[PDB]
Amino acid sequence: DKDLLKGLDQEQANEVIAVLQMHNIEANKIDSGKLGYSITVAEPDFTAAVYWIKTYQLPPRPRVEIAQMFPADSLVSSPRAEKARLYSAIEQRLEQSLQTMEGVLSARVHISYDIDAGENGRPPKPVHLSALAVYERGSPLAHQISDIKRFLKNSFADVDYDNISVVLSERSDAQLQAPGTPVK
Amino acid sequence: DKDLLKGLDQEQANEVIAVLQMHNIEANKIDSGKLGYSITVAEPDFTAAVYWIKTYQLPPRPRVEIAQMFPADSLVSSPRAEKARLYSAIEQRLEQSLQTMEGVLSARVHISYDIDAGENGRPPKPVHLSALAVYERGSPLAHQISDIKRFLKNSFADVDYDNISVVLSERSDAQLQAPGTPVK
Amino acid sequence: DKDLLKGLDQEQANEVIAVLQMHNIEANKIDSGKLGYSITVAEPDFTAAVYWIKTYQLPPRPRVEIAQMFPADSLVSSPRAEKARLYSAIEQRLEQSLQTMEGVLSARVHISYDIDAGENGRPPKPVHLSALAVYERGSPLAHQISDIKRFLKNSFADVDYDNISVVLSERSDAQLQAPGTPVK
Amino acid sequence: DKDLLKGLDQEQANEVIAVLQMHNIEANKIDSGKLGYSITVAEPDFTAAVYWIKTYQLPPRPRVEIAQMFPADSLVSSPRAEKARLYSAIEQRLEQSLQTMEGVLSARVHISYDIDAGENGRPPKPVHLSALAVYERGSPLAHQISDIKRFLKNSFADVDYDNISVVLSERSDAQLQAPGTPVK
Amino acid sequence: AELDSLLGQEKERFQVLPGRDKMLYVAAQNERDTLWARQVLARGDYDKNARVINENEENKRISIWLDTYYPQLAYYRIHFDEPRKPVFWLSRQRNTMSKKELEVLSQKLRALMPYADSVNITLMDDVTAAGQAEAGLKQQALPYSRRNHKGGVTFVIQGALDDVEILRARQFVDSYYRTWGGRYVQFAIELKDD
Amino acid sequence: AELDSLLGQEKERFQVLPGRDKMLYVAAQNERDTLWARQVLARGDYDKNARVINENEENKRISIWLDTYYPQLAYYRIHFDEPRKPVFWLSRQRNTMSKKELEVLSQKLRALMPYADSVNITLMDDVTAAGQAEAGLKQQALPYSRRNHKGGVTFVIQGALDDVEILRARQFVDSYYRTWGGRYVQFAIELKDD
Amino acid sequence: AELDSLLGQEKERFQVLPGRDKMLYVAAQNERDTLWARQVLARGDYDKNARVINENEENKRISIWLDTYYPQLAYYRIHFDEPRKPVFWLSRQRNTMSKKELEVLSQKLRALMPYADSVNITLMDDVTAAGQAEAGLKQQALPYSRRNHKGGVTFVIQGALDDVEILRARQFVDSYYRTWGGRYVQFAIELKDD
Amino acid sequence: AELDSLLGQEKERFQVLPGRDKMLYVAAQNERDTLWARQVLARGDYDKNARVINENEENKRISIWLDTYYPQLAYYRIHFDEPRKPVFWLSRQRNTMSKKELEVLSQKLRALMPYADSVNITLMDDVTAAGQAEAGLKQQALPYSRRNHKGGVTFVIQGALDDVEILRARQFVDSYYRTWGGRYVQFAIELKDD
Repeated sequence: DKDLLKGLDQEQANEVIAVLQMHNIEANKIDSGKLGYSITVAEPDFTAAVYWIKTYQLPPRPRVEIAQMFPADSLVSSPRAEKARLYSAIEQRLEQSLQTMEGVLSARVHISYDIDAGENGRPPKPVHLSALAVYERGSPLAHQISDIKRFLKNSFADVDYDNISVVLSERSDAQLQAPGTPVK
Repeated sequence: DKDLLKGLDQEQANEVIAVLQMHNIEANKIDSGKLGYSITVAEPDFTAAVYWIKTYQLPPRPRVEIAQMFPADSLVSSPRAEKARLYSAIEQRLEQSLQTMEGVLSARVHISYDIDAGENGRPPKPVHLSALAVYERGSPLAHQISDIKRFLKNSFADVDYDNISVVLSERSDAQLQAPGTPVK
Repeated sequence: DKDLLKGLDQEQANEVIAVLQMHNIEANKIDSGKLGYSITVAEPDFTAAVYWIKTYQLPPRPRVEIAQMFPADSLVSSPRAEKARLYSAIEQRLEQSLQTMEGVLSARVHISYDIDAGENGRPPKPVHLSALAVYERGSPLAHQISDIKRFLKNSFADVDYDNISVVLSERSDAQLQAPGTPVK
Repeated sequence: DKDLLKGLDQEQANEVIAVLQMHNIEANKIDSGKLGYSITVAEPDFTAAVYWIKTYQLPPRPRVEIAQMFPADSLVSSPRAEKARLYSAIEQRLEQSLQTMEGVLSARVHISYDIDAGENGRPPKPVHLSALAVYERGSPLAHQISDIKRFLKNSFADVDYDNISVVLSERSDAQLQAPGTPVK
Repeated sequence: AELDSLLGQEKERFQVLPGRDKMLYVAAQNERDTLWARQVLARGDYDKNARVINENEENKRISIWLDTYYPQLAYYRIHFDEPRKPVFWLSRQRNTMSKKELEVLSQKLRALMPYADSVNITLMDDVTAAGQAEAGLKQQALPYSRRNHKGGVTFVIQGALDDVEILRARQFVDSYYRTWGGRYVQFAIELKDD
Repeated sequence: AELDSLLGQEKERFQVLPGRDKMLYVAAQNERDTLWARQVLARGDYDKNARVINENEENKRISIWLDTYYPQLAYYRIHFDEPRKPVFWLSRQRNTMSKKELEVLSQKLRALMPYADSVNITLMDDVTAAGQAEAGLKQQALPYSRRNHKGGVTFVIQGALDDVEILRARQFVDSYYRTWGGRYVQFAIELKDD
Repeated sequence: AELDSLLGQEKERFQVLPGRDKMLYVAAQNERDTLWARQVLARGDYDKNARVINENEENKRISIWLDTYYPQLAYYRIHFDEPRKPVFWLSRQRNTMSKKELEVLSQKLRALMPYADSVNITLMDDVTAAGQAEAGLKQQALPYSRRNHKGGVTFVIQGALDDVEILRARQFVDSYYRTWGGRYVQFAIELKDD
Repeated sequence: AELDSLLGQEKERFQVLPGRDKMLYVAAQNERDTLWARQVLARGDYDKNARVINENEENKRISIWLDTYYPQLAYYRIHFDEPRKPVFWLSRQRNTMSKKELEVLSQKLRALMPYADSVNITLMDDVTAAGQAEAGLKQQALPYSRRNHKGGVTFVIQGALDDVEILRARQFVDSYYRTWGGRYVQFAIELKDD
């Protein structure tokens, strides 16, 4: 009966719990209304629980996206800011698309930025793309990677097969069993 | 009788449930009025349920479209913003069209952008297109892909058959059976 | 029954405790509401506890990120500030991505900055990247390092395999056992 | 029963005590609420205690960081001030990174500054780096030093292996035993 | 709690098998059904040893053991089809085992499969495996370059590819793999700029 | 508190072994299960000596002792598979130990493994180890340069690599390592600019 | 307050030894466990002489005494492994001590180790130490330059290094050191610009 | 107030000695422990003459007296190790004292050390001192220039130095000093620009 975390939002609470269960630790999610969620554990596990909170940098931080630092609420704007805002949206939109492909469970996308080509009287640089993906276990990753790469190639003004990188894998053995209580 | 998710909107609630059922987990959708929807599960499944919420990045985020970052509410506008707004609408309109083709269940469309050609004294670049599609199972995908490509080719000022990419597949075995309750 | 630390936030409190347990010291976390957390220890351990607080620079400082010093709340902005803000976000976003790779428990990312190339009439310099990573114990680090490096290579406008450095290792033996009480 | 120090903050109080214990002097930490902490010692030790307060420049001063002298609260700014602010943040961020490396207990980082290159019509100078580190006793320092140096080399726009200096060592024999009371 | 009633409404998706080791096995034809059954075992209950069978997972489990005890054995893939009597494809040309040795081999395989009653080891001709791989590949009008080497053959497909031929290529490869397996014929699709 | 009931619902993930040293051992096939079992021992209780077994950790523990008492011994990897009778791969060509000496060696190994009933030392041909390493490597169409030297061989892979061939390379290497181990064949993947 | 119960839950992390000097010793295999045990002795209590043992600390303690009383003695490292009978590696080629002198030496070492029952001094061939150092070094495909000199050998590694080869280099060096020690073979990694 | 109980919990950090001058001595192995014990004597109490011993401080105290009464005596360092019988290293080659004179010398040293029962004066060969200094220095791959002169030798290390070789240099020097002392071999590290 020890207090581990307090004031968690919904996402954070569920993520932390997932980790604890994975490492054989039961956890309680307590709804304190406006005060958020609290996570408590059995005293026998408490030491281990703390160790894992440290190990996995828990609770999770909010996801960082470029547009979050160049808001439309500003009274004025600049070419620099506007171009950045657009690219941010594009990365998000590409992620939304890849996650609908057959066998894909999760995917992340990055695009290179251009902050001062024209500014310096220079022509724009070639666009670089990179992506991460997680597939359903047992899927033929070695071939699937070519769909991603082809799709992305014609998804942007000027890229090529040498400037697109894809790193991927598949999910682990699903934790379908409860950790269990302490012996006492 | 465990609380899994709270404050979900209608779309999110139904999407999460679909996933849980697919993985053999019963789920309750609770209407709390202005407070949104809540999803609860049987304690025997709860561990697995959490695992899958993590695995599939649930609950779902709202769909990202380019025009959402360049609103008409602004007191002023720029060529950059206006051109972006137009392209956003065009992608949406093309998606609306492809989803009406025979055998198509779902489709997504991307178009390349041009943010500073004329700005730098340069001529505009060729337009690139890419698209994703899901067909009714048993459909002859290897031939259907040519309709999509032909349609898109003359749907825009200057594209060609080498700068249009289509990646597609078909739906999985429909989950027409209930998961079932726990044994107790 | 000695007072060690007071007024700690949640993160700090849990981090300090983790260290004390690692060195065989039991510790109490006391919730004083609005006044924060307090850490107390058994008098027999108190001397050692103090020693370790010193040794590990405890309690921990808040994490430093570049954007924290160039806030959007400013009435005016400059190219210098805006470019810095962008890079800060990018580092954060890259860290978020690496931590989702299989076997990665923690990762940190740095990118070089450019504060006055164009300012001085000069062309921009090549981008340098560096990163730290912690893997699940038993993982084949000597090969995994190549995924990180490849991923980062096409994640930015102009880098190369000689200007990307990765230093990494794996976690220690998990502290899954309680320290125990003093003999008396 | 002598008064040694008064009005100490939490950090200072614990640091001073650590030193006194190291030199075989028991010390009391008294919480006077809003008035801070007070340190008292046994009259038999008082003379020695005073000597050591002098010797170690106690109580400790607050840590000095460059950004503390060029605050964002200023109504106006200058290139000089802004560049300084950035570098300050960077040093802090590098320290945060080195302290997460395996075996590192503490680390400090310095970077050279450039206050008037461009100002005088001159090109910028090469960047110099230096760092201090404390390792877990028994660690192979002679090899570990190469990770630090490699990491830092690609952590900044333009440095080299001749302009990066690392000085390091390891912790002393931990003071795990209480000083003891006076004989009377 | 009869297992047949514990499993989904469409009971014909699973084949329950009674292993001689007192473990009741659930043969599934797809990883979605594999997971379904595993969730049943974890969610519900059944007082008896039980274990879900997956064709690919079992093929792999066996190949691990097999490599340790019979290293250098040249073989293709186990066809489970009818659980009771799975078929073991063995390289006719590369193996020189005697009939008696093959008897022993099948007996060891029977030990590895608690449900199977017997194992049908049969010898396949390496030439026909390669012949089919190339024939179908060129039937699809795909560009390629064959790589014969001692112990196997690799089919290299490079250059920029049309979305249509990409689809066709994968469909072919997946089917070949499903039948023969990837221990002799290796395909290498490499989408590159020209 | 029978250990079998203390461990997870799917009891078939662990093999409990009864060591002659009165220690009840838990054989796990994966570090996630290793940790699972360790948490059980720390969280719950069982009034008896107990210790979790991990194939790689045990392989390492033995190799440490073995190097001290039998320095210069040329060997590959211990295959635990069936706990009771683990197999010890020994370099056939590099070792010149007599049959009697090998008897003694196996006896020392038995002492190191409280659960194992006997140790099956067998001699492997260094040539076939190297042959498989290179054969699979070139089957995957990977570029490389072989480095034969006294006591071993290294396979150098340099230059810029396509994401596809990177994936293939790692898959191959991991499997080779898992089987033979990295004491004779060393792979060296080096992603570099050209 | 039996010491075994005073030490952590996983009692198998420590080996308690009963020294002939009436001091109860705690052998630890890692500095984290060394500290653990030391904290137990300072935190709790046990009415009897006690002292925590650390393989490296003891190796050093002995080497200090040994240099004073037996200066110029050429040796490598003491392998504690089985506390009772630690093994002392002695340079076969550089030492010319008689059998009787070696007897005396082992007796002095026994005096230095209150727990050890006897000391197994054995002579090692300097050539094989050097041979292993270089063989592994070049197996890892590392660049180096050997420095033979009277009394030892140094392996110089200079130039700019790839992060991958840096990792490999350290792993190798640490292992060599752990086994043989750094009294004969000295490694010199120097990361420099070219 | 038994002194053993007055000193810290880990009583094994100090060696209490009973001097023939009725002074109870506290031998400490480190200046932190030296101070610890001194604070005990000033803080607490013990009705009896007492004095804390420090190896380096005693080495110095003796050398002062020794220079006055035996000027020009060529010697190295006193090794206290076992308090009762400290060892006095004397230059074998530079001293020409007779056996009887050496007897007297040891007797004077006994007078200087109230606790020591006897003094073991032994003669060391200057050549081996120098040999070790240079051998280790060059083993570390350090640049240097030797300076032989009547009565001693100096090892000059100049030029810009890499942080790695700086660390190595100091480690070596400190150890040499600790053993032999700085009366014959003098090191001279000079970090300079090139």
